[PDB]
This record gives sequence, structure tokens and C-alpha cells, in this order.
Amino acid sequence: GPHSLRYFVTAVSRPGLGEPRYMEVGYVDDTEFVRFDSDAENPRYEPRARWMEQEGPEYWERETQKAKGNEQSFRVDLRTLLGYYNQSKGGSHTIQVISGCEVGSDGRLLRGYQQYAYDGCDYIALNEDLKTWTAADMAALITKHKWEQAGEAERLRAYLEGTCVEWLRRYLKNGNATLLRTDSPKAHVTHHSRPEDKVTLRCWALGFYPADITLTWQLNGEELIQDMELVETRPAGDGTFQKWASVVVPLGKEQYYTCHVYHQGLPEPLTLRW
Amino acid sequence: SSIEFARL
Amino acid sequence: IQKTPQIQVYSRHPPENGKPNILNCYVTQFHPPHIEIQMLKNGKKIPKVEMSDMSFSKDWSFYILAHTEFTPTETDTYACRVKHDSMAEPKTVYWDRDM
Ligand SMILES: *[C@H]1O[C@H](CO)[C@@H](O)[C@H](O)[C@H]1NC(C)=O
Repeated sequence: GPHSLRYFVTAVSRPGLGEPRYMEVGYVDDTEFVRFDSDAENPRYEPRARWMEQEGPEYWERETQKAKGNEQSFRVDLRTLLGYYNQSKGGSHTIQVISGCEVGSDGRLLRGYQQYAYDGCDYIALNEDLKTWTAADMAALITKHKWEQAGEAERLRAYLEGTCVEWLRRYLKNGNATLLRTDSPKAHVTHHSRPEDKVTLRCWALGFYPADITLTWQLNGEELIQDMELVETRPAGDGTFQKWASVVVPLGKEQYYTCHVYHQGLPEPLTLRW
Repeated sequence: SSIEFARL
Repeated sequence: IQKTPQIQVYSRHPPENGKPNILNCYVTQFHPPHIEIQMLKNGKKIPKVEMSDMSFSKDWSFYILAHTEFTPTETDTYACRVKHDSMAEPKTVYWDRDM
């Protein structure tokens, strides 16, 4: 199916404590594969996935340079925004960026994205056409005027359609054993007593990959997505994920509720009861 | 590899 | 905008005394990004704690994972202590192996 390459970029200022902290974390799908943290003793662009061992030393040097270049240039962006917003020179502020592309099974570009945010709010973003920008406020409108004059969209489109897409293909190729694997969810149900003859039934899906999964509770064939409690799918520390969904049912009437787990690792969805 | 970001 | 962090503590495998496992502490939906996260074994700070899976959601709030290797016991208790500007007192969430 489709695959993606994403970079989450963060720059956080801290007046009185030195230069802004800068971070770059990269992912291929739901798998972290590279990272750069300017607060590390010796700030290097370092691999986060074992298959990234296939990249020569030149790759690491180049990326480490590009990253340090960004750490400096974002220091400049933080000061600039202070001016756009007429803000105090002594407060902490945050610039966030999500950058990357998405490709289908055949390896062609499906989507490209470049999104910035300031202090947790939409600032500017490249539209799906990869030609025009959308500014969230008057401050971003200034940036928009500059980027249009510099042909920034064009430069970003060449990157998305060429560079971004090409490394994504290379990453999937080198890390196929990892990225293209499918770990099947292991499910089970726990039971918990509640006040007034009611019990909480919890369905757990463990050790699955990729992250996308669906957990639904049923009663006589119908779903209960309405009175169902759950948690956003989460990482378990070894490259796999887990999730749980719960529903409150009448005591003694547990056997009438079944859990359904759908995942691309389950040729047939699981169905459990307590 | 991430793109070289442009100034705001 | 200031969002309070959600704190989830859980293990990779269903807990089984004497069997290697992994303890996770997923801290999510917070803002600003400055935050201190500490995993604890019987009130004592765990040293080898790896941070990972940092990212943001659609609304830009931060997500981060702290995890470490551990082997369960019928005595040991684990917790995750978090300090964040949106909270007066540091918050501690204990691992519930019966969840
Ligand atoms: C913000 O900066 C100062 C302090 O609030 C104020 O005098 C000024 O009018 C504000 N913004 C502008 C337009 O300079």
C-alpha cells in the first residue's frame, strides 16, 4: 500500500538560558529512523533504525551539516516572528514544521506537505496543489508574500516530486525487512467490577505493525462506538504498537459482547469475548 | 533527507 | 496555548514475573514542548531510560515516549513522574499491571 516520509521539526527559544533547542525527527511510515537533537553533547544526525546502517559516512556528514544549518536559520526565524507579532524578547516561543511526501504502492507521489505552526497554532502551509500557500494570520501573510517572490513553492515542489520521493523509495528498499513487515495483533480481554452490578470489559490488541488498526465492541451484531472508551494507538518501545477499547456492560450479561480486531496482519479479524 | 528550510 | 499532558504507563507484553519486558510511559497532547519525564522503580529514578517517538498531532500538541527494559516482580512498583508548565505539582502515574 502507500508509504510516507515525515520530518517533525521543532525550534524552541529559551531566553537567558542560551540558544534555541532544535530538533529533527524523521519517520518512514510509523517508524522513527533518524534524529538530530542540538542539546546533545556532540549534535550529530544519527540513525534510529538498524536498517539505516546501509548509509555511508557521507550521508551522515551531509545531514548533520544540513541540520546545523537549520538550527542556525531557525534561530533567525524566531527573532523574525517576535517582530511580526511585536512580542517581548524574553519569552519562550515555538516553531513547528511537518515536512514530507507520500507515495503509493507503485512508488509515485500521492501527496506532498510542508506545514508550519507558531506557538502551537497554524502559521502557514503549502496547499495540496504544491503551488500556493495558505496563511493562518497576518504574520504568516508576510512570509507568504516573500516565498511567492522567491518561488519557494516551486523549490518545495521540486523537492517533493524529486528528492523526497526518491529517498523514500530508497529507504523502503533498504529497510524492507522492517518497513514492509506485518506483525499480527495479539488480543485478549480483561474484566473489571464497577459499582451497581456493572462491569468494564477491556479489549487489548498487542504487538502489531503497522500502527493502523480498528477495535470495535459489539452486542447482537451492532457496534457500540458510542459508549466505547479507548486510547489513541501507541508505541510499545520495540517498534510495535498497542491499543485498547472498553465498554461498560451489565453484570452477568458479559457473554453477549464480543471484541473485533481488524488489522492488515489478520487475514480474518479476531473476535473475542470474556 | 529533509529539505533545507526557507526563512519566514 | 497551554495543553496538559496525558500520561499513559504500560508494558509491551502482558506482565509475567521474571520475564523480560519493556515499560512504557507515553506522554501526550502537551504544549509548550518543555517537559521533564522520569521513570521510577520503587521510588528510585531509573537510569537507562530511552526517549523516542517524538511527534505532534494535527492540533500541534507534542507526543513523546519514554521506555526502559525491566523484569516484573510481585514486589516492584513502577511509576512515571512528569513536570510540565501546565501543572503546579509534578504528576506521577503508577503502572497498573491489572488494567
Ligand atoms: C507592542 O509593543 C509595545 C508594547 O505593547 C506597544 O507600544 C506597541 O504598540 C505594540 N505593537 C506595535 C504596533 O508596536
